[PDB]
Amino acid sequence: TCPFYKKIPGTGFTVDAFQYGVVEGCTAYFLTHFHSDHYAGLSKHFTFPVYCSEITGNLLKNKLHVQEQYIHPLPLDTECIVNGVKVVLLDANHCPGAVMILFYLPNGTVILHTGDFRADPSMERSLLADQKVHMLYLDTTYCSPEYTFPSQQEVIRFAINTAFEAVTLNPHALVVCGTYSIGKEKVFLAIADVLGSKVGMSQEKYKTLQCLNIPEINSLITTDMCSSLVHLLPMMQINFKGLQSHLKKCGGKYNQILAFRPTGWTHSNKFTRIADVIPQTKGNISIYGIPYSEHSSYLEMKRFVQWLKPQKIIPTVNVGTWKSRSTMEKYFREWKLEAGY
Ligand code: NI
Repeated sequence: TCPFYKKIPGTGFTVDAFQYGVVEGCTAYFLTHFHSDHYAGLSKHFTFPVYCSEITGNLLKNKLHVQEQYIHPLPLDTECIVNGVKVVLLDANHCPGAVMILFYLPNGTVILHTGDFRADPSMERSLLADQKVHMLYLDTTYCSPEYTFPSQQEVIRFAINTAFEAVTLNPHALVVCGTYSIGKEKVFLAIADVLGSKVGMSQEKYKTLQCLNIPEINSLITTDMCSSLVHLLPMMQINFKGLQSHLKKCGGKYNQILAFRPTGWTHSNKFTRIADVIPQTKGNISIYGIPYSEHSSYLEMKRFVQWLKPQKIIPTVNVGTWKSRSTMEKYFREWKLEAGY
């Protein structure tokens, strides 16, 4: 049964609630983004209206075979009426196609559902600037002050400089990047761009990327692995055994692998600066874990909330333990006392 924090009061709507069967009272199912913990349950046999971004709706039709007549894509930054309720979709700064949803309830209440997001000061000048928000359904993934990480731009600078040095030292080095979902495409695209190469990958992953409306993509990716020196592999294969096996398959074209695992946070964040990050090495294989996050840090989250000044916060992540829930509530009260709302 569907948990309360997936239900929008005063409407017929749910958010990211496809694994519960037919939800009683639901007339429209919203999907914030195409990540499996959120789409779990969708398939070609789904026959209720699904509301989403254009990019999410391309992935629904092509990857999950949802029939077209049930996909209702909405443009971003545009007031739309759904089953008699005004809604707006906003960019969530998460993975491609990911949105936050503003609901303007018939009684005057305004609710923001962040989906998954990485808060940014640019959001303070979207359509959120223009009215009061009463209730915030908040992505609390990293809601504790230990969670610090660098900007995406610093992490990509590290990656490009590391790859360009290695390959200029050794033109027979292969670069490998791990993936298991959409998101984080800048990692492998920025490295292929500095090297003058396309990114090579499986037909299944090429198919996924072709649904993303990324400009000039035909110029940047390929299924011809032999023509590429940046390869994408499943995240599970980014270990010394998996990479040794891959290097065998390349037929003596290469004699070294430099590999990247874009993690979110890891405890090596609490001690070490990005500049100081080092790989794990075995023979001619090196693996870098790089802290490329598509979720808010603690400080980014706190800034957004202190700017928005909601009357009520409903966390959507870390809600399964009493210790987590008590920790989050304590920070919410701090933020409200410091800012004065
Ligand atoms: Ni996500």
